[PDB]
Amino acid sequence: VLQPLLPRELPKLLDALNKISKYYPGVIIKVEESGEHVILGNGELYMDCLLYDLRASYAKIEIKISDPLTVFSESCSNESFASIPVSNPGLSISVAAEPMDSKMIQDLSRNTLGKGQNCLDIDGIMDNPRKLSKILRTEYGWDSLASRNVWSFYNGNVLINDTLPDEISPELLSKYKEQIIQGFYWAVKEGPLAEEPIYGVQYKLLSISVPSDVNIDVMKSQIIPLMKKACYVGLLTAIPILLEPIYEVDITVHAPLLPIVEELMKKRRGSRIYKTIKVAGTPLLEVRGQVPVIESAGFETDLRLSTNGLGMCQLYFWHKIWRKVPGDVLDKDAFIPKLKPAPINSLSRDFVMKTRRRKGISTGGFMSNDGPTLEKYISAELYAQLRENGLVP
Amino acid sequence: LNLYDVLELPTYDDLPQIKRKYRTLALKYHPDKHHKFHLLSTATNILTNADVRPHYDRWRKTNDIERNKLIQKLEESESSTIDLLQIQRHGELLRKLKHFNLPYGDW
Amino acid sequence: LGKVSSSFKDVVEDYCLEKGYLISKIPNRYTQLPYGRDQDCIVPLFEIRNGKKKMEVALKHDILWVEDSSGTFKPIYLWALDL
Amino acid sequence: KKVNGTSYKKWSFDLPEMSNLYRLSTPLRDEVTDKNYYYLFDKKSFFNGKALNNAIPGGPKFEPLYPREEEEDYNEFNSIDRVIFRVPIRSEYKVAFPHLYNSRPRSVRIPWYNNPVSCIIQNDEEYDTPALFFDPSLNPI
Amino acid sequence: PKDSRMRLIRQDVNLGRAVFWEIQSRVPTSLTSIKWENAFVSVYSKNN
RNA sequence: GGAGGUCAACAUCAAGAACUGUGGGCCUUUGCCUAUAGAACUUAUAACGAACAUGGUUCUUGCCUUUUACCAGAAC
Ligand SMILES: [Mg+2]
Repeated sequence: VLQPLLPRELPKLLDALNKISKYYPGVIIKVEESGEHVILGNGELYMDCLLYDLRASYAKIEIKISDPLTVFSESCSNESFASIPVSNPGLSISVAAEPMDSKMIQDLSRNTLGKGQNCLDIDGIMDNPRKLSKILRTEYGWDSLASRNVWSFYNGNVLINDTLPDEISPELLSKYKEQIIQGFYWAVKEGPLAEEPIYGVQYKLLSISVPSDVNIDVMKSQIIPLMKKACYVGLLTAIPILLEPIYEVDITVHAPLLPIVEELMKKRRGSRIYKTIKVAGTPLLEVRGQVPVIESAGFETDLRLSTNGLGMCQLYFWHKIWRKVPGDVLDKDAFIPKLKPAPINSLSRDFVMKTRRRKGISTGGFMSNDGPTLEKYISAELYAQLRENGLVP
Repeated sequence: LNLYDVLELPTYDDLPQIKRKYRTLALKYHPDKHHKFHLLSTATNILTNADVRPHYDRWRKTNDIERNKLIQKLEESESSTIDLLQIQRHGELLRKLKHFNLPYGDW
Repeated sequence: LGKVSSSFKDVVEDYCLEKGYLISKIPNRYTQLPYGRDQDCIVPLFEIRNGKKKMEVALKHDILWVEDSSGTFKPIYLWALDL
Repeated sequence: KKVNGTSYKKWSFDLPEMSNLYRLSTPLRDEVTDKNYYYLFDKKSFFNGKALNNAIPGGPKFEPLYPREEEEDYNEFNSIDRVIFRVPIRSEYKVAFPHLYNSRPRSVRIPWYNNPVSCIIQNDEEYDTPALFFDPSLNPI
Repeated sequence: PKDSRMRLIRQDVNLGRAVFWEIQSRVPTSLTSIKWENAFVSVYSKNN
């Protein structure tokens, strides 16, 4: 997070960030409501290369810089007891959502052409739904009916239709399908909790209600936002959760120093090591492991020192793994340590209650405490019924 | 190089004065005693006729032009040196209704 | 006012729904903002279309800002928007 | 052959001599065979130590070079409510990646980063071990 | 230190200067002189 | 004529990553463009020295009666 030190010099800093975005392609620069500028880069050394370029060559001003932080994502664990319908009441929608099978996602993150027996990446939508359905039913033990039912997908997730009026009126919906996918992309690009991307969440469309007389341009606009709220509402009852990136760490050490390495891992809290590979011919070991993105702030130098210069590390994302943060995303009673690292029992309530404060979605005098609440969309009256049965925590 | 510069002399001289100038220079830089004189002869040719001398001198001035530029720069420099509340408030009211849920008026 | 749960943007969205105009985030582009202070805020902006017309709005505090023709944003009344 | 002349500049030697001199001088020889051993001990890490007023646990202590820290600016930017306290951001990090972890560096230099992890292997034990031999340290291939 | 210092939040600050404003007013400037400079206001808040 | 010298004098050694000469074209010698020949020594984790001292002025400190003598940082 950047801020220019002397505020009157902001118009210079902007003009440098337009350069950097060009020169370093991988960088992604965002500007927020707070006006906080978010730099997004591959890792430690890369941020260093920027910030040196940004202080030295391009914008000669000096700038204040935050602690290294990470990017989260938002997902659903569980199902949607509720299957509620939300209408912006000529249109009443009910959208279920469930987790995706780990294998499926694992084959999405890697775009794949389905060569031989490999599971095809869903990107072939233009292909025969019979071929694609053959792929799904073949590989996954995937549903037979749903295989045909599928409409469309996006990077993190897929959309599916299960409902009677599809059997009653497939055409009238086929009109507005292209409308629903817009609501879908809109839905995924943001999120219910942190307004951060939804990932690994399978959306099954349970119902849609359409008004009498239909409409011309009312059906055009009115569908998108209502569909969006249908996707948020679909998620929040599924057991939602806050995703944190995990770096695949690759380490190279002399043999006898292996124990030291292990210690560091046990300290980080994110991470553990999958493999220890003898390197033929040399006195080396490749230790492959994993660590969360948010936990990796200082890792490399910790290692490189601790072994007295023997050894090495690299942190990288390819797999774009993610993992649940051990807390429960919506809870009022989480312990906020206030200047200490929070106890693992609740880290998710922390991360979300922070990102929310950063992204100005939630307003408090100082520490706002507004949860992402299902209640706001349903209307109380449904909400009151829901709370009675313990559906809402 | 100016005709005055060529002769190494200082800058409304009369036809008589023009003759006298040449005479003075001739005594000083007499070619038979000591290329430059080519300039002297030409300028004298027009200077010896008061009309040509006057017209030629008619056409430091440029440098005056420099003064004009300086003046223009000075003029530019010195002279140059020498609802919102209502809107946000209305928006605040509008949100309050949405919160209270009271139906919006047709704004 | 801090007490009030609802957030503006919501209001804007609601207004847009009646109009039938659609508001989209637009990720990269941003506009420098002039607010009372002798300083300019920077805010992301979104574009709303009635059919195939795109105009861009940035909201800071509790206001909607729409750019003047030559350039630079001007605050406007919410009722005052017709595209 | 062995030297220029009586003027005595520009020496030139042979291998075996340099082997003997190299042998004799062991108590005063540098002994450290890789760059990577000095990680935060090179010069540039010490300069960066001074300018930023930090210390490497074995390094020297200097004066501030920028005596005034006292000025503090208050804005929502770094506010606690918006920060996640994970990992301490302890001092050694500041010298390694000086532009990142250290807000507002000045007179800072670029530290050199990494070297290729010397696997160098030698035997000073037996003189009759061959020159090329597969050392028990290595993995079995 | 910063953490355990008084935090700066609108409710807080505005209460402080409000109180100081009224008491500032009560005493006439002729008898004594009460300046905001010399004064210290500490606010105990749900936030503080 | 070859090897040298704890011999000397005179050149040159911190810069558009950088030298010099020459051929041709334009402006009017400079300068720009084009063609060609030769570039010792010193430089990239930057420099003649794989080493390492002192002084002056100006600020900031530190000892603290005052001056020399000083404390430890910076710029020139
Ligand atoms: Mg005296």
